[PDB]
Amino acid sequence: PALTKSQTDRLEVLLNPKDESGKPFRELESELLSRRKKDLQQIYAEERENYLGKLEREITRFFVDRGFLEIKSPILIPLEYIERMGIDNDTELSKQIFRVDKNFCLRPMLAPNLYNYLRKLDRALPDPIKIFEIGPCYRKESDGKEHLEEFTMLNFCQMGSGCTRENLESIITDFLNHLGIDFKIVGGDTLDVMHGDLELSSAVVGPIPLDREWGIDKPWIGAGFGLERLLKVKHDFKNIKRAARSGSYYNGISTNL
Amino acid sequence: PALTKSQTDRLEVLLNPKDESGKPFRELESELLSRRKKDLQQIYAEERENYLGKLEREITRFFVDRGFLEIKSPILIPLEYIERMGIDNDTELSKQIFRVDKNFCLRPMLAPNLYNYLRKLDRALPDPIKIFEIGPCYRKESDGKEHLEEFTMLNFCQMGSGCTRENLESIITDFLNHLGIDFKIVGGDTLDVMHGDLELSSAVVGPIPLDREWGIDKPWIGAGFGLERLLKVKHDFKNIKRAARSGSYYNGISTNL
Ligand SMILES: Nc1ncnc2c1ncn2[C@@H]1O[C@H](COP(=O)(O)OP(=O)(O)NP(=O)(O)O)[C@@H](O)[C@H]1O
Ligand SMILES: Nc1ncnc2c1ncn2[C@@H]1O[C@H](COP(=O)(O)OP(=O)(O)NP(=O)(O)O)[C@@H](O)[C@H]1O
Ligand SMILES: CC(C)(C)OC(=O)NCCCC[C@H](N)C(=O)O
Ligand SMILES: CC(C)(C)OC(=O)NCCCC[C@H](N)C(=O)O
Ligand SMILES: [Mg+2]
Ligand SMILES: [Mg+2]
Ligand SMILES: [Mg+2]
Ligand SMILES: [Mg+2]
Repeated sequence: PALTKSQTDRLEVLLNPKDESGKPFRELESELLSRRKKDLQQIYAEERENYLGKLEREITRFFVDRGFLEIKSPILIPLEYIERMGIDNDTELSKQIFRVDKNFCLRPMLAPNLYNYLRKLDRALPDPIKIFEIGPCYRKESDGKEHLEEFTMLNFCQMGSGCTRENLESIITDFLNHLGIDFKIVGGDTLDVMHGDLELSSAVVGPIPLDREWGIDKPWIGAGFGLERLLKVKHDFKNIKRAARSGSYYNGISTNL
Repeated sequence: PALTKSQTDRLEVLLNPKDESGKPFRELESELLSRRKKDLQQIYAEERENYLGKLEREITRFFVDRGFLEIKSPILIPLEYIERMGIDNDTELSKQIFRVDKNFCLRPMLAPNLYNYLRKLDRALPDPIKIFEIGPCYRKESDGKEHLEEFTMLNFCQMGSGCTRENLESIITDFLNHLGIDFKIVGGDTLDVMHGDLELSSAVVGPIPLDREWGIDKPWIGAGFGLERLLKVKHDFKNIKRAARSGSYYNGISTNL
């Protein structure tokens, strides 16, 4: 008669935001099953593009058109970069690092590599230097509703001329308005782009003391966004896992049919 | 008078395939330096796209237009997948795995995830099932002229109808001809796509015994290509490192100016 918690969980997996009690579990499940196969079949026939990939390409076109240089840096970076990022056994991050071998780890952020690119490009390109990168990042997490251990990050930044908070907020605003994501900006000067109680991004207006360790000596602005969180808001997924790289979902549809 | 080996190495770093002795090192280096800044400045003004990223997008459009489903699976996979891929302490791969924690490792290939997608999608999509994925892979290597420890792989495959060697070679041929890469196909049936003595890809025509461990029971074809190797051939880089994710090069130009 009444659906068990476990049965409800299974139904929620097959449930899509677009869908609209009483009937038995087997009926409800068969209904949802035929629907997802249908959605999957539609993707396969018409678009065939992966949400995460499609988003990355959409973000790339956005910044490339706005004068930012597309960067693809190593995902596997030296542990030494962590220490130099000011990540000591005093911050939360220190306990979220996935170590590899004895000298490396999985980048928990894009900052270090972008820092290097800013210093190096400054010697070859005209002010201001504008770069961005979209790629995998890794952190050990306790949560699983707004956090993934393997997520995708977007970090763009400008160094030199025009690096003001107003300009930064202008970029943030044009970006999210372009993607159709509702947000509110709240807040070296630091800002947080929020959607409800979900943190979409953290932005900072430099210069900041840490800049010196990386050979940076000019003002700059920048923000980092989690692609899965943007996907979560846009497609209204209730759980961040439906947007993550995985073998359990495809464009938010359960592959366990 | 004569350039030292070390000076030659430095010049080669700044050297591009398009360029055309006697003069002193400082002169030669200053000449090359102004040239690279120029190239970099041109990229920044006109295109702004990263080679590796641009290639991925070009590969994606290719297969998407040809009916293949774009997949983005986890880069950090379970070690159990390695064992199930038939990778024992009998093969070379067993010694090339980058372990993470006690139960995970960095995917040294895309096979396991794609295997799962084939089994699952088979229950929802019409035959044949066509999928592909482009993403980072990791292997410990002794070489550094044709091997990277962090490289990018493309693996496409079709399961069900039309899975013949002829069709496989046809896909391979249209693909490389599209990218403008010279090659020769040589060779469960297995093929190697070569460029000189450089292995561009390994393709296999199933079914193969390993299929059973993953719940696969239909014929299939597929090939895996290294994106950095394709870039190496296309842009004529002498060293694979100029195409790799890095902080030392950008679209093959040295960032150490
Ligand atoms: N574990 C994660 N899973 C998914 N996205 C993440 C994760 N960690 C960070 N992000 C995204 O990356 C953005 C910038 O990173 P960062 O500012 O370090 O996040 P945080 O401050 O760790 N956020 P949070 O853990 O939710 O309090 C965050 O605002 C998120 O959009
Ligand atoms: N270490 C690497 N660096 C760059 N590309 C690689 C690397 N390993 C494999 N690839 C690419 O991935 C393709 C398919 O993988 P695989 O067939 O396992 O390579 P392999 O057989 O290990 N090739 P090789 O190591 O040169 O003899 C190879 O043909 C290369 O194009
Ligand atoms: C200075 C630092 C590391 C905080 O930020 C950068 O160097 N670059 C981009 C910053 C993006 C905001 C925030 N640092 C993030 O992790 O997303
Ligand atoms: C069966 C197996 C694992 C060898 O291949 C696949 O399951 N899928 C794609 C194969 C691509 C060729 C080769 N396996 C490679 O690693 O590129
Ligand atoms: Mg956190
Ligand atoms: Mg934050
Ligand atoms: Mg090998
Ligand atoms: Mg091979």
